[PDB]
Parts: sequence; structure tokens; C-alpha cells
Amino acid sequence: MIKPKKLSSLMKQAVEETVPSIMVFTTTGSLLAYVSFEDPKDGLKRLDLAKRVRSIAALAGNMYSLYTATNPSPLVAESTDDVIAHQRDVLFETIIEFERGKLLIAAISIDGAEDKLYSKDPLLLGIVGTENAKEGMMQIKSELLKECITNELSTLGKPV
Amino acid sequence: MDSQLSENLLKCVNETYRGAMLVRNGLPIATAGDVNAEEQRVICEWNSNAVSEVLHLHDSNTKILIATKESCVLGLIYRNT
Amino acid sequence: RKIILMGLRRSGKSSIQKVVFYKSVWDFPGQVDVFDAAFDFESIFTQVGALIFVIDAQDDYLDALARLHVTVARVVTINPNICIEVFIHKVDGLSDEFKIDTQRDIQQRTQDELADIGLENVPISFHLTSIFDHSIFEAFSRVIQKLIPQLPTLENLLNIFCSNSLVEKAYLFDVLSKIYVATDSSPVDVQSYEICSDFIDVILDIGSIYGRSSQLKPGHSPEILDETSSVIRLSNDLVLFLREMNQYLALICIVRADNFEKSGLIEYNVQCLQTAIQSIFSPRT
Amino acid sequence: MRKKVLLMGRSGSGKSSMRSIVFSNYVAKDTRRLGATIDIEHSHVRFLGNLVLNLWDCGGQEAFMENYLSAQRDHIFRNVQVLIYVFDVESREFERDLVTFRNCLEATVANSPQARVFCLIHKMDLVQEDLRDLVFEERKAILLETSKDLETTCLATSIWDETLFKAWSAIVYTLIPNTPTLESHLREFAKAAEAAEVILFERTTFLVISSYSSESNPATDAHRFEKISNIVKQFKLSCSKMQAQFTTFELRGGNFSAFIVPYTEDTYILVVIADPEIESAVTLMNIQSARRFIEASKSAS
Amino acid sequence: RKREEEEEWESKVYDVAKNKFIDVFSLRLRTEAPQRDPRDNIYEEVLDQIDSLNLDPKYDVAKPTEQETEFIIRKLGVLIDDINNIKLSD
Ligand SMILES: Nc1nc2c(ncn2[C@@H]2O[C@H](COP(=O)(O)OP(=O)(O)O)[C@@H](O)[C@H]2O)c(=O)[nH]1
Ligand SMILES: Nc1nc2c(ncn2[C@@H]2O[C@H](COP(=O)(O)OP(=O)(O)O)[C@@H](O)[C@H]2O)c(=O)[nH]1
Ligand SMILES: [Mg+2]
Repeated sequence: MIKPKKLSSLMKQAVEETVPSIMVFTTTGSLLAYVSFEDPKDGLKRLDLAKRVRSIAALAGNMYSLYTATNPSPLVAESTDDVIAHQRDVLFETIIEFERGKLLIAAISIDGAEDKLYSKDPLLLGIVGTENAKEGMMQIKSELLKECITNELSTLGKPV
Repeated sequence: MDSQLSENLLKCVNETYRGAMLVRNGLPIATAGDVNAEEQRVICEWNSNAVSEVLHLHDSNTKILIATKESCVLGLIYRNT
Repeated sequence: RKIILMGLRRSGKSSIQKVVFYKSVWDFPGQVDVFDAAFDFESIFTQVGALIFVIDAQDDYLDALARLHVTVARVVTINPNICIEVFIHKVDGLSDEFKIDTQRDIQQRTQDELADIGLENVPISFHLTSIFDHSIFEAFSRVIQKLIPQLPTLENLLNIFCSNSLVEKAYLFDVLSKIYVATDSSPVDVQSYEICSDFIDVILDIGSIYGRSSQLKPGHSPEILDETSSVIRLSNDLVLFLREMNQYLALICIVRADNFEKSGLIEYNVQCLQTAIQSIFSPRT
Repeated sequence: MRKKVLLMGRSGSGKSSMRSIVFSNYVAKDTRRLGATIDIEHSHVRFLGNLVLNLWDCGGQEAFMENYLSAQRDHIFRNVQVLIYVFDVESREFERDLVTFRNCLEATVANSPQARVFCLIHKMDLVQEDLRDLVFEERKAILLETSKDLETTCLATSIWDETLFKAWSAIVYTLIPNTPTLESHLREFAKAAEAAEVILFERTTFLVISSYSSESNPATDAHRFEKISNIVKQFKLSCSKMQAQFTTFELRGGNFSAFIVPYTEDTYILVVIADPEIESAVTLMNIQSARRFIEASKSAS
Repeated sequence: RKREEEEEWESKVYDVAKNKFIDVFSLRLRTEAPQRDPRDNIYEEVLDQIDSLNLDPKYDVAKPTEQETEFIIRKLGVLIDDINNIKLSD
């Protein structure tokens, strides 16, 4: 069992002014949990924010799934074929820069089991930035949120 | 941004070094002072074998103090005049 | 504008309003017609754009056809913008060979006497209705599509939405009456339409059972509720999904589960179609 | 595991209509073409895997049921789990029905003293609505006076509403063993997944096997389970018209979210979340976590 | 006189919703395709013959004094310790 309030409390402490929204979704764009910088009080102010976050996750899951079928690892580091045999790589970070924001898509390598609570779709951590945001701090926040979510989801397979 | 990194970056900037620039091997992490009108991309794209360098543009008059170890680069912005 | 359900006695009009209307539709009786001055017929027929005549297939209909022809002549002499539709009714007990021959006989008997009268400019449609089937809902939907002046814009929107999102079939239902306002250019299967009609029944019944907290608050809801969205996956590699468009409208689409792996893009196109529909149906200048 | 269920009653009380609607996937309008039942129609129903229900659809005529109490007394009333006697409320011979019900009760006590009696007072839709309660309590005061020999509950049934599924769910709830284990499983699943209401159905008949409603349940209707059973049976018939099998249902209401997914090989589970902040994709694999847990439990066992 | 303005409004909102859609069918793997235009490559050399910009990264090197080098190597170590001293919970 996954508690989305636990994930919202875990992602609420990694949110600053330059990082408005942090969300966790699947590769098909299905949103699991998300946070925000300012908490809305109006109902419609929550609804349009949820629709925007759902659209961002829906586009970002397909933008991750376009790049997951490409292996550029043999096209670097000219060495022996055993090294190429050790290059079975999967995508784990993706940064997209815009004029009025930044987007970071990082795949959460869930522990416990290879078929614990996902059917060949890794959970993706989406970090939304702004113009004044810095991409290197977003990578540190992404690796901290990944190593905390993986330890949080290591106790999955909850019974009855 | 943490508070101790913010006060350390405020300790980076002074009346001599008017701009502080913290950056990884390829991505920025922290800025202070006047970091604008280029003078950030040249710090991000910078790479050399040695560890202590002083660089200024030949079409400008801004001198940058650059150190690089453990995949972390610190840039200090001050005018050459 | 109103919808007038004409016909004769024992034609099936009251059963039509029991099935469709009782789960502006007006039922004139099978007697005291336009020759009688019991009602202001010229005042009503100016404000009425759709005229429906119910014809029994099993019973003799030549007197019904003469009454239909004099009613068409009356409403054309009242206003030239009325739409005339013919509802061939009580086809549940008829065989498959009987329906085509009855439709051919009724259409050949009607469209030649239309030329014999001389009012060849007006279009008269023909529909095969039965209260025990869903063909009465489809016939009333095709009647309602003529009255809406915004049908080609919604039809082109549904066409480009079905072409862009790989959606096999789309309808724009009204949830209270199970009558679809618009559909795409592909034909309407009866097997698709039955499950699309009962999808609204399942959604409305479960939302009536469990939508008790807030929902029907008398003053106002303190929080704005989400739109009702549903997804049903079937075993024959087909997915049905609904999204609530307006306070009375919904969009049921049929999509293969191969194409529902990219359901986020279909959700984005559904949101853009929601914006288009809510901007079309808003009051403007 | 075989359970023997007797379905007795007067002539034309509607026993074959209930058997066809609940178990043989009929509708209410198709039971008008049902013929008379000659002697006993034995039915074997696979209900929840290893449990098999032996339904003895006995004929309600007088020459059949004089033969039931005289010659076939050892064949019928021995090893009876649940005796269902059906009472027509529109019958003009209720005093004649009471003597025959007493004879069937005496035969059931003399042959199988550990059995449960269900008195289904059928055809309640023929009674006007405001008289539909105090008439039924008029009969319920009589039969509970009559049936002091065994455990007896009287239920008002009709095939034109939701009371039939309530009565047959109450009948088959006693036949299912270890129901506190399933109730504790549903309680722990609703506590773990933060669900307001968890209802477990059967796959074919869609009878409510078990349910658990928390204090945060938005539904206030006391007859909601059989209504939802009628909804999913009507949609299963709608899918069977298209020659397709309904697998998953997902809903996102204004303040709720209902999910109908298969739980075991013979069950369907309805999970209702009262929190709109919980997304569909969290709950749709929160159910799959418990499904993988019970699959790992049933693989070893 | 007013229906044509409504028709123009519906035409422009149809154009808006047509431009706002996503072509899902174009968003697939159309790869493993033969080449189409392998000949039009001489435009690359005739445009990038010189084009006045083939210029290396400049960063014109002066030599650091030991005071500023000591200052920045003392500052970079404690900033690296600040980087690895980060934590999610406060
Ligand atoms: N079995 C069957 N009966 C029908 C059908 N359509 C109409 N009827 C019957 O025909 C009768 C027609 O009555 P109707 O003309 O509507 O009454 P009026 O509106 O007052 O003139 C109804 O009472 C229905 O019972 C049908 O499709 N099937
Ligand atoms: N109105 C009403 N009619 C019923 C009900 N149950 C059964 N019937 C009708 O009564 C008849 C009973 O026939 P049947 O089930 O074969 O009686 P059995 O021989 O005792 O099993 C059926 O044709 C049904 O149409 C009910 O609850 N309400
Ligand atoms: Mg029978």
C-alpha cells in the first residue's frame, strides 16, 4: 500500500520558491501524488492547479517514454566488447529547459523487487522549475527525493 | 536552498569580489551578486587540467577567479578595470 | 423551439414519451387535427421547427399518409423552415425481411405523393423506431441534430479529435435523456450504442448512491467538485471512457487499449475539446 | 463441499423465477415464459470455488408436495442445510399455506435438526407501497410464532426491485464458511488503503459475499449493496450483448472514486475512496498489492 | 446580421482547438526508414566555409597569486562540505 499523504509530506520539504511543483507519476502519465509551493484555498484554485499538474505529468511521461527506447552508450568510450556488454543502460535523468521554466524527469529505481508494485513502468519524479531556478540544485533535490522515496517504497507489498 | 549554504554564499560575496558563482561540473547551483550579461555560461562550459586559473574576457573587463576540485567549480566576479 | 409528436390513434406516441421523455416535447392527439380550430395551430407551428409523424408499420397507414400530407401542407403554408420526420413504429414484432420492405413501400408511397403535391423543396426524413429497442433514442437524436444550428462545428471538432487521438468512435450525450447531441462521421453501431447508453446508467446510479456528501448542497458547495470521469476496460481490446463536459453533457469515446497506452495525450485532447465546447456554448456578444 | 438447499413453496409462488434470475442470469420480464416445474429440478451452482450449492427447486403443486411428505421424505429433508419456503402474499389460501409450511417444518426437524429456515414472502410488488410494511410485519408475526423449532428469518422479496438480491445475499452469506476471516480481511484492506467502503461480490451471480463500511462513508442508503449488485449485473448483461467480458470499472466523482476490479478468480471488489486527493492510479495498484499478496498466499497453500 | 458573427466565432474557436490538439499518430516510431535526401550536403560546406566564427572558448589566462588561490581553495572545500552536508528534513 502507498500512502499519498506520506509522499506529499516527503516532497513538501523539498519545495522552494524557484521550484513550484514536484510530482510523482508513471510512464503513461498517470499521476500518483504532487505538491505545490502555495496551498490554494479556493476550490477552483485547487482544480486548475490539479489539471495543470495532471497535464504536465501526462506530457512528461510520454516525453520520457520517447527516449527510453534509445541506447547511445555504444556511441562513446571506444573499448573492448566486454565493456559494451556491460553497457546495458536505462534512462534515469532528463532535463528540459524552456524560456519560462525548467522540467526535470527522473526515474525512481524502486527497490524491494523487480515486480513489486509496477508492471514494467518505473515511477518518474517530475520537478518543475522557473526562470530563476538552477538546474544543479534540482538534481540534488531529485537524488534526495529518489533515495527517500525508494526507502519509503521499500516496505511495499503490504498484506491483507 | 539551505540557510547555511545561503550564508556561506553571502560570505563569498564582499566589496572586492562583487559576484559569487557556484556551479557543478556542468550545472549551476547557487548565484549571488551581479551574475548576468553572459559571465555564467563561460563558467559552466569551463574545463582545464590545472586547478588554479585567472581568466578575463578580451572583449570585456571582468576578471574571474576559478578553482575546480571534486567536480565543483567556484567563480568569483570582480572587475579588471 | 418545441418538438411536436403527431400521428394517429394507437400509433405509439404515449409509449415514446414514456420511454424517452419520462425515462419541449409535446404530444398532439391522434384526433382533432389542424382542420379543427380547438387550438391556435398557426401560432404553435411558427415556433416549432421539428414535426414528427408516427406511422404504424403493422396497421394500415393510407389515412395516416393523407393526414401527414395535409399536415405537411399546413405547416409549409405556416412556415418554410420546419423539419419533417416520419417515425415508422412498432417494428419489434416484425422480421428482418419485413422492415426493409415496409420502409421501401412507405418511402416510395410518400416521396412520389410529395412530388404529386408539389412541395419538393422541403426535406422529409424517415426513421425506424421501436420502444423496446434503442432505435427510438437514435431517431430522436437525429431529430434533435437538425434543430441545433451548431452541429457541423461540433461534428468537425469530433472528427479532428477522433483523427488526432486515434479514437474509434465519439458521442456527445446528454446524461438525463441518453440522447447524443453530436457524433463523428463514422457510422453508429447498435452494439456500441447500447453499451454507451448503459455506461451513463452505471455512472449516474453509482454517483447517485455515493454522491451524498456535499454534491446536492442547497446553498452552495464550499469546494468546486471534480468533473465526473470514468474508464472501463473490456476483454475485447476496447476501452470506453467518459468525461463530463458541461452540467448536462458528457463525452463517451471508444478507444482500443493499444491506443489507450498513451491515455495522457487523449486526456489533453479531451481537455482541449472541453475548452472548445465550453467556449462554444457560453453566452457571447 | 456440498450444501443442500431446499427451495419449497406454494404453486406459482415464484421459486423458479428467483432461481433463474439469481443463478441462471435471467431478467424479470423473461420469467413470465417459465413453465411449471414438474417434481424437483436439481441445480449445481459453483459458488466461491470449492463450495457447491445443491439447489432443490421443488414443485409447488399439491400432488407433488403430498408425495414429498409421504414417499420422498427421506430423500428430500435429510442433510438439509438451508430450507427456503416461499410465501405468495397475494395468495388467497394463506391458511392452507401455513399447514403445508408446518408439515415441511416438521419433516425438516424430524430429518435434519441442524438447519436454517428462510421465509421469503414473495410478490411484494403487487402490494401498494404504503401498505407494503405493516402487511409484511403481519405475516412476520405469524411465521416467527410458527417457526420456533429452528432458526428463522423472514424477508420480503420481489423480483422487480432490489429486495431479491438482499434476500439471496442473506441466504448465501450463511452458507459461506469463515466469514469473520473475510470480514477481517476487508477491514484490514479498508484500513490499509484508506477506503471508505469495500464490498466483495461474486463473479457470476454478483451476490454480496462480504462488505465493510467505515465511518467516513458518504453513502447513507441502507439498501445500497443489492442496488450496486443490480447495477453490475445489468452492465454485465450489457457487455454480454456485445460478446465481451467486463473487467475493470473506474470512477472519479466529485467527492468519491469507485473502482470495480477482479479480486480473486471468483470475486469482484468494489473500493470507494472518500478522499478526492487520492488519485486513481494509487488505488488501482493498491488493490493489486493485496491481489499479489493473496496470490502469493494461495500459491503456497 | 448576427448569425455570421457567431459563425466566425465558431470558425476561429475551431481553428484554436485544431491548433491545440496533439497528433498521436505522428508520435510513434517511424524509424528504420530508407534515406530521402542524401545529396543536399554541399550547402553545409558552402555556408560553413568560414562564416567569420570558428572561434575557441576565450577565457584569457592570467596567473593567480597564492593569496587568492589559498582563499578560493579554502572556500571551495567548505562549500563542498556544505554540498555533501545537505539533507531533506530541515
Ligand atoms: N409491443 C409493442 N407495443 C407497442 C409498441 N409501440 C406502441 N405500442 C402499444 O401501442 C399503444 C399506442 O398508444 P398511443 O398511440 O401512444 O396512445 P396515445 O398517445 O394516447 O394516442 C401503446 O399503449 C402501446 O402499448 C411497440 O413497439 N411494441
Ligand atoms: N409481480 C410479480 N410477479 C412475479 C414475482 N415472482 C414471480 N412472478 C411471476 O409469477 C410466475 C411464477 O411462476 P414460477 O416461477 O414458475 O412459479 P413456481 O412453479 O412456484 O416456481 C412467473 O411467471 C412470474 O412472472 C414477483 O416478485 N412479482
Ligand atoms: Mg418452479
